[PDB]
Amino acid sequence: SGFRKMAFPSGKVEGCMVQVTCGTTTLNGLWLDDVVYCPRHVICTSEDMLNPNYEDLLIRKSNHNFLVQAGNVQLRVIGHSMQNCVLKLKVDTANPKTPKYKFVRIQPGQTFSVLACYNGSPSGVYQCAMRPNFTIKGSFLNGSCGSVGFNIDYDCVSFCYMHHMELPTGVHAGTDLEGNFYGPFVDRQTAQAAGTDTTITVNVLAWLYAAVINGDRWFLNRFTTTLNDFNLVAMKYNYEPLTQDHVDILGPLSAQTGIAVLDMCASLKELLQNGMNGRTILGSALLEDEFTPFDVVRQCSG
Amino acid sequence: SGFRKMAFPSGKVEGCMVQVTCGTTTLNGLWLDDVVYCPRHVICTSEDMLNPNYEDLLIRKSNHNFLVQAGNVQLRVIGHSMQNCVLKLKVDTANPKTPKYKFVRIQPGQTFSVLACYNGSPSGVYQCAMRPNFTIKGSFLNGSCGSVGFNIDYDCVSFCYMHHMELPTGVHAGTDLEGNFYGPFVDRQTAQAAGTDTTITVNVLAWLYAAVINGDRWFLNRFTTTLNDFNLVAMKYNYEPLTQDHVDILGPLSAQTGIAVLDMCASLKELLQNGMNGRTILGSALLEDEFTPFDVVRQCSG
Ligand SMILES: O=C(Cc1cncc2ccccc12)N(Cc1cc(F)cc(Cl)c1)c1ccc(-c2c[nH]cn2)cc1
Ligand SMILES: O=C(Cc1cncc2ccccc12)N(Cc1cc(F)cc(Cl)c1)c1ccc(-c2c[nH]cn2)cc1
Repeated sequence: SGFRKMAFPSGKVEGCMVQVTCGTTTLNGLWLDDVVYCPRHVICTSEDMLNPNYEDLLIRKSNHNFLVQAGNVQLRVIGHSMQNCVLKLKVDTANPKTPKYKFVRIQPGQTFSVLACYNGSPSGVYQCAMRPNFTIKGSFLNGSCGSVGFNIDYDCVSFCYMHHMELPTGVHAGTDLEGNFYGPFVDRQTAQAAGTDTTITVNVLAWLYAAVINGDRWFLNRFTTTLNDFNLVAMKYNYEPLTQDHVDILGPLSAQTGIAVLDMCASLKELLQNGMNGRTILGSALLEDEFTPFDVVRQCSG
Repeated sequence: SGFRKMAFPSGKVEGCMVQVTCGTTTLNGLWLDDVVYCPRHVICTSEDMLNPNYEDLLIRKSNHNFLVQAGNVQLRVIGHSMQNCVLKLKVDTANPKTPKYKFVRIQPGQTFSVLACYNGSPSGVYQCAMRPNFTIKGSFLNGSCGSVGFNIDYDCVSFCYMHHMELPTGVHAGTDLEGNFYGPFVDRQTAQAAGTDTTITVNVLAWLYAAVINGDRWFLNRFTTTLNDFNLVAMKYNYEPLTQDHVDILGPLSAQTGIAVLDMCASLKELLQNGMNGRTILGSALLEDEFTPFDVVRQCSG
């Protein structure tokens, strides 16, 4: 037992991280098969990033302008194209360490592991969630761009995130592996508004279920509620509206604990309305929304 | 910027995790060079674990009683010895993937990454601290035994932890890689008292420094204090006594932020005496003690 924020093992992804330089700028790339993926603002100078013309900048660029390094082994670029906001550099050598992989575009609420990298060398690994406003609250310094987020199913790495930038508010934004930004964001250094950041209600219910599973029971109460009454309270407290699908997905944990989803909701309503009164739940004095129901099952089942 | 609980990349360790079976019991082993290390209670049945005679159980054991698996590749055991509470099984094959490694015995307060494994297959990775009472608050189900904790310096894996058991209180205990339990603990399933669990004061100061580094300033006050006055408050609140060495080690962060250690202590005294009044620090409503000053520098410097 016990319950921690846990990242996927990062080995399969470590062996695809490469260093990518263009002129003076260096950032991280992901080498899969004979293609390196990386953020397209690698072709910018610091002057360029306020209002870059990516077509015009890329036209001044030849294959031999892209330096791609893999430890000390270094790749010859033979093709280069821009797909939305990513560079796809065709290289002569297929990655011997390519896992079985897939590109996927996750949904707000869903979680993934980030392998934070600098100069193509892995530095650390942590789990984070795609917030409802399509930002992520991560840990990224300059040069981390091109780091990726990913889940692992058995043997298959599903790449969902590539890091592009830090908004002036100090949160983070990036694309899927086809170059489409999550959220309304653009890759120029400007003032960009994220939306209101609501709380991912279903995750919070999953986290309460993990709490009961690991001994923390003090918040189980004697009330029930309806889904609509709970949704009223939820929107009062800027929570995501809870739908029938969310109740379905919480089904398994409801069954293993013997606690009906709607009674967990009554518990959570009482916590939103009264606080926690200085108590703690799984060693936190806040309500945690970064565990999906699948994350709780995978941790509580092995 | 941003600040997260971040684990080392786990690849170098993944390639040493193996499966180890003896009779009916299976757990995880660490294969380095031509030696597999694993917990010695692998030689027990469920009956045996209340009062095991490890010498007498091991004498009924031959090399061919230990099944060591590496994915599907399987190792022939040629030697076996018991060192304190670990089995060292000499195998014919050296691990092609052996990193440069070292065995180290960390100190309370220090942190490491755990690669939680089942049946020799890695499941997840997370960062945790050796508590002052030599337990760790981890995430371990039955079968995780033999999982290891480790730090990485450049290219060198320093193994410090191997997981043996869960105390009935739901916290976790284990050994260094020579088989010496951290803490007063024994590998029999009995009621074992851990000490009082104090808070690792120096880590809390490091975490406040990371907080200021990332924009959270609301807790900087206008008071100062002495080291002895602060130690009085600290022991009132069951904190680790803060020593000159701790002030030294906090030096670098004091310099980068321009905030004198003793003024950070005055801040922390005021937080211990008044709470946080519903505010948050780096997205937590508790005082976090699981970042060492080195962890803060490594995250805030890349
Ligand atoms: O944020 C970033 C990157 C970034 C990401 N993560 C954490 C960071 C931490 C500190 C500093 C930068 C970080 N930017 C700025 C930026 C770029 C955009 F595309 C859109 C926006 Cl809103 C803002 C960046 C991007 C490119 C460059 C650049 C290109 N070649 C030379 N330099 C330089 C800066
Ligand atoms: O705790 C554990 C292991 C354990 C570790 N982590 C998380 C766990 C989560 C759930 C269950 C067990 C977990 N034990 C019991 C135990 C062993 C000791 F050595 C000392 C103590 Cl105080 C307690 C264990 C050890 C060995 C065995 C066993 C051997 N062969 C057949 N079975 C069976 C059980």
